[PDB]
Amino acid sequence: MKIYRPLWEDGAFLMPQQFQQQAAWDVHLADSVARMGLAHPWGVVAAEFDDSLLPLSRLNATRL
Amino acid sequence: SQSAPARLITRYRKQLPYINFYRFCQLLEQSQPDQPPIGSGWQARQEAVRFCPYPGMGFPASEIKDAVIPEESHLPPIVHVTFMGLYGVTSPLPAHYISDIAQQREGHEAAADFLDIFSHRLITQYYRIWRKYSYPATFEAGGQDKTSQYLLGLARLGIPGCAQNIATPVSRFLALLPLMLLPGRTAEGLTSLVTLLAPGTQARVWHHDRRRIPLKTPLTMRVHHPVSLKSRPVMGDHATDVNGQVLLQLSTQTGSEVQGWLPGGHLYSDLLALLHVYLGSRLDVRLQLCVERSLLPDARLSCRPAAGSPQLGRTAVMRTQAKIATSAARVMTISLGRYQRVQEHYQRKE
Repeated sequence: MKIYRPLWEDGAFLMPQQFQQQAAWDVHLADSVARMGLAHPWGVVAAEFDDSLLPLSRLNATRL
Repeated sequence: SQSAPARLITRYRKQLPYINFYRFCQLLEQSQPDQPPIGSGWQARQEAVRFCPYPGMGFPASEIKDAVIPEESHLPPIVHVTFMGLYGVTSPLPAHYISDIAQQREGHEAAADFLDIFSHRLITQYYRIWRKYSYPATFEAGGQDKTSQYLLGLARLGIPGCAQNIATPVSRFLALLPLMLLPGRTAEGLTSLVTLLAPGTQARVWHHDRRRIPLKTPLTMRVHHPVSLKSRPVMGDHATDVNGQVLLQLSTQTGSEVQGWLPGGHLYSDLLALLHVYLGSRLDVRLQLCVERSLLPDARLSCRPAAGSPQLGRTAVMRTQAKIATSAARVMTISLGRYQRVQEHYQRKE
């Protein structure tokens, strides 16, 4: 994609299109830190379910 | 015009026994001012004017009282009051002319139409001196930057031709002209410029202030072996120049004018009144304001978020009553640059 940086010049007003751009940039900074130790894309830290609704067939989670 | 008696004498036939002639001719040009029968166009084209039936009365100023206007003869003035109005008349008619009117008799009733051709074209301009051509006091002229008594009475400030680059024409002559006649002055005129434009607002000036940067392009604190200097230039890396950047505060108490000083309202009034009229390239002016808390919303789209540089007026969900604060900044009234370039030629060897 195209990910942009804002510039906080004085006399440059306010747009909510700005804050979305900056906040979706340190997320990209988190990968370049992390991609010095990775082969292949990521997975599951934890996942827990509630199996009581299995005879009434339904499936729902507790912690994810 | 047909509308000239159809407005005046058909409707307002209630003060004509005691009307002034000075008042009467004024209301004619105020009856149809949109493209009027201009009184200055008398010099070739009195045909097709349909002016008022003053002439032939022989009356002095403010003594026209009779009121008869025809409609069939396609020109309303055909008036001759007999035995009255001999204004400047000394001797009777010549010999050959009486032999053509025959004989100063009832035929003279159809002779004063030609005979008073001279007095018609003179009592136009007789009036025009008293009301437009040498009197008007810049009050009976009453123009909108056309009437010549303005332009004669405003070139003593030095604004012919300099209406360029201004969104308004020269309108603030009414109070600034006494102040704009003293040379090189002053600071106290900026108080008048604010109290004129929006009452309820006061002004204070601080003459010097701590200005900052201009960053000097050689750092110059290299300590030099071949050649250096001392006497004045001693500093660190950024300089400070006080000398010319005055601070101005405003103080309002009516909330309808609070939303006038934020950019869009009355800020375009000061920003053009300074830069080309009263100061020009003398100085630079800093603006500031102090109100109670604000009336300011937030992050909505394209253009009106910013209350200058700061933001507030959105968070107090706690307490009922007032706290005083400074408001914001506004920009300087400056105009500068460098253009780009280097040069190629020189002056003269004398």
